[PDB]
Amino acid sequence: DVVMTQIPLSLPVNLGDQASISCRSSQSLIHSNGNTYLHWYLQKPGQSPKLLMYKVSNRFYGVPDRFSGSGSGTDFTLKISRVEAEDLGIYFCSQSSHVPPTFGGGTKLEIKRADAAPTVSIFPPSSEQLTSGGASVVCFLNNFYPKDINVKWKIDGSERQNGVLNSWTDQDSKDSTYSMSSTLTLTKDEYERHNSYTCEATHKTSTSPIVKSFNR
Amino acid sequence: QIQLVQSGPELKKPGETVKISCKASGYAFTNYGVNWVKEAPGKELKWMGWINIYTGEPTYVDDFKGRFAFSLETSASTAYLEINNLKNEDTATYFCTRGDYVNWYFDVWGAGTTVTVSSAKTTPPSVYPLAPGSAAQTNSMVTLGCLVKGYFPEPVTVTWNSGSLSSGVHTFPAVLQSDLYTLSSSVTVPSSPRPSETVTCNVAHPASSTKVDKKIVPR
Ligand SMILES: CC(=O)[C@H]1CC[C@H]2[C@@H]3CCC4=CC(=O)CC[C@]4(C)[C@H]3CC[C@]12C
Repeated sequence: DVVMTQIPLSLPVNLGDQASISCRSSQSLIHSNGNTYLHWYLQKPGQSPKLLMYKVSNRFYGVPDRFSGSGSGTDFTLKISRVEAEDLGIYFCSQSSHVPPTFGGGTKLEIKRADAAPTVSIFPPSSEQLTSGGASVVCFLNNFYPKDINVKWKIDGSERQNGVLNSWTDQDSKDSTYSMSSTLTLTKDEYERHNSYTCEATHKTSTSPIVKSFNR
Repeated sequence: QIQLVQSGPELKKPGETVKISCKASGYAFTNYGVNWVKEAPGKELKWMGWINIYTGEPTYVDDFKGRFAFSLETSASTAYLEINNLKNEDTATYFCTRGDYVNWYFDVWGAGTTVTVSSAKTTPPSVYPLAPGSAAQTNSMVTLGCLVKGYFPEPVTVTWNSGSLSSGVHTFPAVLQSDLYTLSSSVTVPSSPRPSETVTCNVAHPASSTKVDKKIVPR
């Protein structure tokens, strides 16, 4: 199969700016018939790909002046000229020069904003959680930018990874920050045998960690 | 509109047979091929096979070959995928594309059919209330949430004060502790509103016909 590879994964952009996506390939895409079948799809949220550009440089129809493309053989690049409210999504490059036509990973065209470190909240496990056995512990790391953070769950001091199931939100349309939250699960008594539970967040905007906590 | 239109989302326990239709209207079916493309949870938008209508012969990439069966009923314009004895890992969304013979692209795709393969039986959720280990005045906002846990199937709908609290709420995606799902939501309110005025998380899980209202009560 021919590997197609994209860079970046998220492309932070100022709307109204220049924006350039780049795509590259394992084998070459120039064909026996002197042709290049390098095409580009865009997948807007929870929806279906729509062909944007074909054979490196030709657009599809509808598609506007703002889109463009180039390159050869191993390396190709798309470019939007004034990126707009209507262009953000994943962006896939694929090749049809070979079999099997391979798809290429994608880069989302997200929005870039002045940063924010994550507002965090540890919450103890409840009456009923406890009355059923089992006690989930929850840390909401919230309204932050940018996407990469991560959450240690220090448990007395020694850390943990059974249980910790983490989940994340997409870019908050209203303010562009992110949010995320881990749920550590411990049985009602793996729970009732420790003091001190601490999720520890590490994110760019504090050289120090940002560690909420509570004692059992 | 010239479009490929495909069937409903489905839910199958493993070892079963699901059959996906894809109907072409508005275009000369025989003149393009219908290529099936797969979207697995954050894996590759991977290509499956192709069914060329001037012949009715299928090509397969090697992976899905044979267990996956494309078919055709041209005087109906409809294309077919059957997956027999579906594994768990046969959970994705499947798309069909009008593929072209000239410049070799895929220009009309249909909405997708999600197949969920899981053994689970429907369970209503356990909505649990999350109120704060008495942090103070953390500045001027309080944050509480609900942990609606252990449900099958998706979806649930979470809201607070019957829809009256929306700026602030952040429901996070549903993930899978062991066959069932766990979901949670957060509402940040001004510190004079909680506990002065009540905050409730309302969750309804329709595929079980249950609504749970949980009032977030101090600790
Ligand atoms: C008609 C059609 O759907 C098109 C869309 C993509 C195309 C294929 C793309 C890959 C390819 C490369 C070749 O050089 C042989 C032909 C094939 C195998 C093409 C045959 C026709 C296809 C399947």
